[PDB]
Amino acid sequence: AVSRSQRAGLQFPVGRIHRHLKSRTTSHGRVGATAAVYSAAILEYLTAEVLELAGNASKDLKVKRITPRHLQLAIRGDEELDSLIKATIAGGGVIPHIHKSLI
Amino acid sequence: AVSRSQRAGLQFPVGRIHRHLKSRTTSHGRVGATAAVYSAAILEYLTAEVLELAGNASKDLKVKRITPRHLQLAIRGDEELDSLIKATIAGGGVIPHIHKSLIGKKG
Amino acid sequence: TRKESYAIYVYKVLKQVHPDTGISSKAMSIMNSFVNDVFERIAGEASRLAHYNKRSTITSREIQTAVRLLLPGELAKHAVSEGTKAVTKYTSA
Amino acid sequence: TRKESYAIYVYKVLKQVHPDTGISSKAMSIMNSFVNDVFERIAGEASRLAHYNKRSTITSREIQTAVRLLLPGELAKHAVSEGTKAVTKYTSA
Amino acid sequence: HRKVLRDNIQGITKPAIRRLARRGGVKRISGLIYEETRGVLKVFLENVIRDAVTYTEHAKRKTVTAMDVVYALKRQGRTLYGFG
Amino acid sequence: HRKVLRDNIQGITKPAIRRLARRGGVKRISGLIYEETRGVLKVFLENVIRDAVTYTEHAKRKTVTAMDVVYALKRQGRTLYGFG
Amino acid sequence: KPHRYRPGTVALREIRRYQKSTELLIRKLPFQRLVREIAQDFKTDLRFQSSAVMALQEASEAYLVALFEDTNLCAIHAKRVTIMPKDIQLARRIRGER
Amino acid sequence: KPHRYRPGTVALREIRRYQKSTELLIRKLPFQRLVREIAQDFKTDLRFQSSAVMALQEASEAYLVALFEDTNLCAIHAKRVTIMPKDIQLARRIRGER
DNA sequence: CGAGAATCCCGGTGCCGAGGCCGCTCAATTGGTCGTAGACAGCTCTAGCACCGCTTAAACGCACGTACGGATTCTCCCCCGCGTTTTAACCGCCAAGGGGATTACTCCCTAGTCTCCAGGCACGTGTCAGATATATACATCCGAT
DNA sequence: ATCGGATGTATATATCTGACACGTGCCTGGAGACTAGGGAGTAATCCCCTTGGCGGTTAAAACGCGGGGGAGAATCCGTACGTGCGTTTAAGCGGTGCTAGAGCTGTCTACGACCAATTGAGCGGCCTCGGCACCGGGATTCTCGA
Repeated sequence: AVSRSQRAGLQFPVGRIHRHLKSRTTSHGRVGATAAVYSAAILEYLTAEVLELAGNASKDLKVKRITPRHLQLAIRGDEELDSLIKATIAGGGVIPHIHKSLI
Repeated sequence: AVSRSQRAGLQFPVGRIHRHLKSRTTSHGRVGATAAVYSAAILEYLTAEVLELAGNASKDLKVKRITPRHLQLAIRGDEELDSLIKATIAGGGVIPHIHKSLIGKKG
Repeated sequence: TRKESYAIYVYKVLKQVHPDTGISSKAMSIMNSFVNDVFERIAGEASRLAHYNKRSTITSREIQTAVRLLLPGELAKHAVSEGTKAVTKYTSA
Repeated sequence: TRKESYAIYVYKVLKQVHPDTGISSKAMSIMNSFVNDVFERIAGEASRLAHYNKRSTITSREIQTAVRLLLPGELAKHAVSEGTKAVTKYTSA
Repeated sequence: HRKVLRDNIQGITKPAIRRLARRGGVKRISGLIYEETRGVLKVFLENVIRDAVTYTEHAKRKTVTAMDVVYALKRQGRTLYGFG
Repeated sequence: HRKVLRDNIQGITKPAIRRLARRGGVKRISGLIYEETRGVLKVFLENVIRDAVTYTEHAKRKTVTAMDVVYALKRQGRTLYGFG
Repeated sequence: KPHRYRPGTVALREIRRYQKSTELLIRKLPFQRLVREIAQDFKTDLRFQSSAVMALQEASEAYLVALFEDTNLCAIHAKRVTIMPKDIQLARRIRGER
Repeated sequence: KPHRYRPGTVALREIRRYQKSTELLIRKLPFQRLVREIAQDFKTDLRFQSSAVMALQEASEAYLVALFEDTNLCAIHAKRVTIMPKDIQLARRIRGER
């Protein structure tokens, strides 16, 4: 018995996502096996993309663990991720910026 | 063989809406019979609400038929309907309005 | 090659409200699109509401909560009044 | 009562991409919510697109088109490359 | 078992509004800003609480929940992360 | 069979931009407004046309359709009535 | 001297005319050529439907009119009567586009 | 004479402090009381979860901060340094709220 | 503080699009059966609500001063209005062929049902990452020269 | 330009704790093995409509020029808001108590789906004449300068 998540060389579950996908179709939907694997790789790439940026900011602050403050810095620091993610992070604060006229 | 849409005293279909609803639910999803009847009543009321205001706007222009321009005048003129319908009417124009400061000669 | 539309129902409602008024083809198409838009919004809201509470069916309670969530104020109260009157009429019939 | 979460997989990815840094509970919850949001968007777009073409099957083409429609630019390009590599790796086994 | 509240919008004090404005990044504030902000906040809270109360009414419950608040915020297109 | 187009953005002329502004309800127009408007229109058209092309490419077709255009506009939250 | 109007009254007359009228404002053939020029980048050798082109023109004009109205609001707020590129940029920035 | 700062520097110092900080700014008990009073109109004799109240507080604070940023942008555009109710109204109007 | 120009009504002519009629066909109705979704009833026990007292951080009211918002002139140059000369959009007509829309045939991919056992979830425990003071070191701020 | 006290702010020091991180034990859900059938791919064909081109016409665009009104820059007044101090208020934290109400498990019971006729409702095609578009001629109302 070889797990489907290991045949494709991924970390995210494939069978669990296949179950979730089949429960969100329209009253008769058939879900292909290949569809779940394609969607699993998308989630893994995006998760690995954010944690790369957040981890970089944590090292710059000479700290080890990642807090919600670091997640806000990475997302707002990125231009694409900022466009993709418009939700509000709890406890994330704001990016420091002062306009030229006020000084 | 009485109609199901006639038992509820409506004009919109009930069997057709029930079929449409059943092909929109999630997997292994059921649809109650009274859900179609309740949903058809809302659709008829909203259609009757819009059409009444459109006819009133048309009648002040001494015309007999309703054009897309009359739909824009009725929808944008009303308050609650405007907050509900945000789409673009093809050929509906705009509502005439000029700002107070733009009108020159200070009069 | 059969298409489906709401043209006859829109015409019946129009003849009910304004007995001596016409309609243009473009206006009829716009009305069809608007009706489809509302129907789709209501269906999506009802399906999401049913999924939230781990249910598996769509009922008048789901539809009423959806229309209360969508329609604002006066429209919402009048619409739920017509809905419940239609439902009790259908049930008594 | 058992509750399902993505915490284990998120921690696996974090350990792969940064072998020393850790995570906090609030950050893990935020990542869980973000993953759920993305998955919901992808599923909704794929289902709508499949209904749009008078079909009833969700295969890889709809998901690829959905991620192309949603993700912008080089994010979409890299995601498509990763997805097709994963698909070929699966089929060639 | 129950109680009544008569006027609670004055609990949003002037220093609190000043601190919010400082975090937003403004340098000098007028006088009517406090009243305008109180009105705007009241409107926003009324909308969100109405949606949340509808959600908790539909479920035949008696206590409002953070999950219902999150659903209401998502419905208004103001998605919030970090609460489920 | 095919051809090429070198610079077609100049077809949006100054009288056309002025008429759009008049319908919008402005009284006096500056000089750089035309170039700025051309840039904005180009960006908006690029986004909408890219979405429509993705939609028509998914269906293995070769002709773009009004249904695809309407679908792209709805996906961008700019729903249009009067075309199906 | 020949009859000459003052700056502004003819502008107001055009405002009234184009606010009560309801037809298209941009030339159809140049718009079609621009649409084809833009679309040839994504995929080569495409064909179009007249209804699709008309829908694109409709949406473009509606968006431009809305943006111009917001720009006029900004210009009125800044105690001026002329719209400016900075007004356009401020409106687009507040609306959350770029 | 006692040392006195010029008007303005303390404002900038507070800006830096509250921009680098990441905690809440309004008093939790008055916010709770206001939320309960507002919610009492729609239904009588409700109960609340502390997580729900906190989530409402965070959402309200984020909305207020964003609105104040937009208002400051409007005030800067109007060639001023002080924010005004007209700036607030213009920002809310352009964002399409009322 | 009148005459020229733009607009608004008013009447006549024609024309093609909305409304009604007819044929038809396919999906809404009606019984009858059957499986399971959930509507209640009962029970557990979690936490939301309500007091009580001490600490002290933070609103609150008052004084004073200064700097920023309007108000007022003043200059110049930039966009508006109008007349001439190009130009290419528009309409009508024709022509050819690519590609969209159906139809029939076949095949293969996925859902369903058993077996089976091993990744994830709950729970418990440890130790070290990070709050917290804090005593300097110093980087600006503003009055004075 | 100094220059120089005053004072917020950043650093490198113990210290103490509670919060991540890992080890364990299940157990519910993911992974093979057949089987059936229904949806989708593929090939063939019809014909709609999209593209390309030609010619006349005229409305619209481009160009140029005169000038008047609006944008922007300086200059002043004064008043409203920021900065400090001394009081006064209630938020906050730490306990204790208690019951209303959120979850969790079982039981039928009443719902809704499937299936086989079957027939009327609604869609497609066809007319037709009247609502509406267009054109021409007065009537009226602004508007600018004597």
